[PDB]
This record gives sequence, C-alpha cells and structure tokens, in this order.
Amino acid sequence: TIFEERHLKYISQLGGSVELCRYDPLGDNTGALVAVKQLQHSGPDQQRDFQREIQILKALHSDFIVKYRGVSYGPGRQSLRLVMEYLPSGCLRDFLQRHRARLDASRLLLYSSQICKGMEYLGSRRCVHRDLAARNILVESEAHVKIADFGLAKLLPLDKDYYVVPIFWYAPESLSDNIFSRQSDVWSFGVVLYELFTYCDKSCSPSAEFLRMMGVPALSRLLELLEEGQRLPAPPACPAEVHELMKLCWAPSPQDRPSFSALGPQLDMLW
Ligand SMILES: CC1(C)[C@H](Nc2c(C(N)=O)cnn3cc(-c4ccccc4)cc23)CC[C@]1(C)N
Repeated sequence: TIFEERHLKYISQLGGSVELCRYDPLGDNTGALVAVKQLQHSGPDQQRDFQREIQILKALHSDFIVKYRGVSYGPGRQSLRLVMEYLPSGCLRDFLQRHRARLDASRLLLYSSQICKGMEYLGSRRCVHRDLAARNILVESEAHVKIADFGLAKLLPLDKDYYVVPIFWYAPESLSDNIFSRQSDVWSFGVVLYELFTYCDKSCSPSAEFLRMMGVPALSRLLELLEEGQRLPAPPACPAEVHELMKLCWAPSPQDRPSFSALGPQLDMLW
C-alpha cells in the first residue's frame, strides 16, 4: 500500500501515463508486475484530478473493478504515483480481436454481465465512470473481466443524481449539455455491448459505422442523427435479444434507460 520508487523497475508504457513496472525490492527481476499511473501535467487542478482518482480506487472493492495496490514513495513530492495490479491478458478490445474464434455469444454475455455487476457496484458507491468502453475493460482470465481507467471518474454529491463537467460513447445529454450520471454510464454500456458483439472489429466500430451514417460540426450531426432516433445497427450475427437491450441502453431520455441492477438479471437469463 506504500511502494518504494527505487524498487519500481520500468519495463514499458501501456497508457496521464500508465506504465508497466516490476515491483522488484530484491533487485533480482523476480518481483510481481504492477500497473503504475502518473500525470505528466503538474498543477493544482491536475494534483486534485489525480488525488480524486486515488481516493476513488482505494475505496472500490469489487471482483469486477481493477485492484488498487497502493501509492508510490520516492525522492520529492513530484515522485508520487498510483500503483494498481497488472493483467497480462490486457484490454478486452485487443483480447476480443486476438481470440474471436473461441469467444461465443454465451462468453460475450458472461463478460457483459460482469461489466454490468461492476457498473452496478460503481453506482452503489455514487461513482459515475464517464469513460466506459472495451478499451477500458481488462481481462483477468478466460471467464473474468475487470473495469479500469478511473481518470475521468467523478463522485456524485449526496443530494444530486448528475454532474456537470471519442464522441461515439457519449450519451445525448453528455454531448449537448455535458451532463454526466449513472444514466449516461448505461448509454456507454450499450456501446460496450455493441463493441463486445462486434468483437471490437475496427471496420464496424462505433466510429466507423456512426461516421458512415453521418457522411456543420461532426458533434452536432451525430447529435442530430441521435435526436432522429437513428442508432448503431445490430452487430453481424448478434442475437436479437442482445440488440434490444442495447436499444434500451440507448433510450433518448435518461429516465427511460434501464438501471444496471435492472440489466443484470436480463444478461444472466441470456447466459
Ligand atoms: C487503463 C488501461 C486499461 C491500461 N491499464 C492497464 C491496467 C490498469 N491497472 O489500469 C492493468 N493492466 N493492464 C494491462 C494492459 C495491457 C494492454 C495490452 C497488452 C498487455 C497488457 C493495460 C493495463 C492503460 C491504458 C488503458 C488501456 N486505457
């Protein structure tokens, strides 16, 4: 929960910057691999942004949320970094593309259900994620996924249900009025269901398809297209039941969107 900087051996970059270090106190190259995050931008707003990320992760205890391992300790105030666990399989985006052939619909549904239970837990703690996408979900093992990237995550105050702060994961209210809530996370979840059932194929990615349907500023056009009720199409060979759930996640009004708690049993019955 307090890692010495001198023992954090740099290996490569993954992602503020997210690095792959080995926590090697012995200095022998046998220590555990860790995911270490730090901001390149110095400042009082940046320090607050990164302090907020740490406090959020430190109090999150789900099997479906990337494990916080601790904070760094080195020479100077500038040396402090966030230490999380490393998942060798990497992001679900790459994993889906590398292993298509062995990932069937029940498997995609098992991941969908786990992401959901994880999103359900985040709402429980009053946490809006703001960056829910396959690129931000990590593979723990064959039948296990975790939610990561808490850099844009905001905690909702006790007396409010929303927060005022790629465009293809944003809800219509986020696009027009920069309103973020658990209801906007659900919209992003529908795009995640879509990404999963497309195996994160680049040629039918939310971007490639929405831009195709699009053709004034690009954001306004997308928002016009969404206002009209146009949506991403059902992924090639997507079970119809799965596509209906995405269309509920994509309800124009936030009150109409199902809750994560409500979506959970639906994805479980589907397997
Ligand atoms: C927030 C992430 C999901 C990444 N962070 C990662 C974390 C973490 N704690 O945030 C943990 N394990 N991990 C493994 C990979 C990885 C990818 C490909 C290949 C191998 C390994 C990337 C990450 C950095 C940037 C990201 C992708 N948006």
